[PDB]
Amino acid sequence: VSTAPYGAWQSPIDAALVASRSGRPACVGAVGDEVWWVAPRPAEAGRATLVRRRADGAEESALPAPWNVRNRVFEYSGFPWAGVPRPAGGPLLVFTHFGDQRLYAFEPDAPGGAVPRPLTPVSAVGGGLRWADPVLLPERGEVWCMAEEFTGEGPSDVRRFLAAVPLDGSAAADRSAVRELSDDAHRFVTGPRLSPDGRQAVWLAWDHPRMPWEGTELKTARVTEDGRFADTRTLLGGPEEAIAQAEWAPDGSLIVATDRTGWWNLHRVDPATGAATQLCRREEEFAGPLWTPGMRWFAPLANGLIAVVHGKGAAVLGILDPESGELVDAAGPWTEWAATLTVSGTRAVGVAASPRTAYEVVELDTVTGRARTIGARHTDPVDPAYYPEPQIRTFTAPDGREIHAHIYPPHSPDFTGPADELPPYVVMAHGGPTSRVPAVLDLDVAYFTSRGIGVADVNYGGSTGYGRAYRERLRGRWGVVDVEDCAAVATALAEEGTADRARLAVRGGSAGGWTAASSLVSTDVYACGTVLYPVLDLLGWADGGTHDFESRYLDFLIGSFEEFPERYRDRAPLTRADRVRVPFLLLQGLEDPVCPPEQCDRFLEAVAGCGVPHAYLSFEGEGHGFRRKETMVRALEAELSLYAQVFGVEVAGVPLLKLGE
Repeated sequence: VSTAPYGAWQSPIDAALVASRSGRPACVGAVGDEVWWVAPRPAEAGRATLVRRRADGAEESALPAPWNVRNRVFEYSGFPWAGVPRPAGGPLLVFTHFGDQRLYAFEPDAPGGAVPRPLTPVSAVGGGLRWADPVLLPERGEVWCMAEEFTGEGPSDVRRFLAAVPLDGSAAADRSAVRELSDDAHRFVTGPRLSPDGRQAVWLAWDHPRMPWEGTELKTARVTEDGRFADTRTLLGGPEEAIAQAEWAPDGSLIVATDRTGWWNLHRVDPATGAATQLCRREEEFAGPLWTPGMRWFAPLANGLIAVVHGKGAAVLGILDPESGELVDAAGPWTEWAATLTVSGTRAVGVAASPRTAYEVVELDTVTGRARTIGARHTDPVDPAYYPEPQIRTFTAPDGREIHAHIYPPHSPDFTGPADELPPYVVMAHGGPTSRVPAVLDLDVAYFTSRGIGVADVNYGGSTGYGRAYRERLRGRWGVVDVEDCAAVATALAEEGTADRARLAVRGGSAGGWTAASSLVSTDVYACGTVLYPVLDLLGWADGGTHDFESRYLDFLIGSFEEFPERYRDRAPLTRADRVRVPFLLLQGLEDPVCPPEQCDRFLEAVAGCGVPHAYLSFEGEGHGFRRKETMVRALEAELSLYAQVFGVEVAGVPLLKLGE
């Protein structure tokens, strides 16, 4: 061990490694005795593939490049695939290919191998046709899902509805061959979920200016013999009751996750009257913000038990016995489970991670209570001694409010810093803002901590996982609550003597980019900041400047334009861009439909000539969030260079970022 300036420590974790290990298994699902999920392939043009895990442990990608398993529904991508086992010929699968947004069918065990065949037609009107949250119904020769069909050129010139697509491919070039199960009365809808007897279907629906975590309605309809929906009606829910998920149990009962008690809790619902009964009342979340159709936090098992990812703050998979109310959680090293789940037999399969291991596909068996890794088994790319030791902390703000955060002090088995110095700290604001960041192994974090730079990840007011009230703290306060909560954690660390007050950076992407930019504009706490694909121009964003799903998100975040037009100008970072007095780095994807690059262009124009050192790096072929390995490498090394230059520390191995006023 040797002494070296904080930020200058030699680390075995390079940006290429971080990019290579980025992402996680997602949208897990059982298919007969197999388990499938979507996995990232950053080195393969940033595509996502389908991984097939066989009963004997065989685990391989089922689709070669350039097939890309992702869609643009809600511009965040709804559950992109479905599969069913068959007596012969192997399983039948369907997936949405990102390149053309079409739904494809394929049979992995067909002689010759997987050969995707298109099932849906395309459109040149606006954003065309998109599909997601499918359910395969081989008996009807169809796949049922929800669809987006643009009717104009505007971001909100789109209709959504539940559809039935023929599996024989007869609709591949015939829009009329697609059956509309529901009408388009609701702007936003999720895929259908059919009762065991196949006579009743449910789905979630909502409209502007509400986000689903504000409120949603659970729609229902009788499924006729010939596959049509009859007597559609609202079963339960409303503009202030957030129903995040609805599922049919194998016994025919209906279960939903609703936050009527102030927390998302599971309730059994009378399929006719809509009356709900609590199954496990707790001050813990059993669901989360529904950003895309198809998310699953709970899953009913054939034996009557219910698998549930739940918790206040960190969420973990557990098994609930709805008759006794007893809940038993998985053990093992995993401390955080993602919002994806599936069941098979007596087993529940999810995706989880720990501070020492990346997300893996984990199985929990109700018979033994045993949890084990069954996919994407984590191997350490470097000695785990180079990973930071997270400190889950709750800070107390001036008025006594609690602010939840994850602190990652600098950490290395080879270095320690100068006794007369303190480490710089990077304060991170997660995206959303209606979401939460978990405390698990993240090489993006370790990238900095292993070099001697601390990290503070703040789950500021408005974050999820802590009840509707905590989530609602941000309503009408965006630009204030998120900014002040993050700064409170920052100055607290400095005051406590664990972080260098003069070397604090703020960073974040999307909503987090707004928070970072807002922090540099409205406070003078930070020495510099890194802003990724942010919201900077509110007037522009509100004036057809973003995708449909978030086109009225500002109503929640800062108030309606009708009631508070002044905030749209007053709180926009763009408005006071000239108040930024420290260096910053702006990163942007040129194909971003959530935060158009115009946001950055206008901001850069507003700061020109102010004499503030800065840099801008945009990337062709990248949308909202970077997916290509080469992009991430350049973005991460650029961020580190900014910090190296501002914090006054020599950091080679990383190209010197050209900062210009």
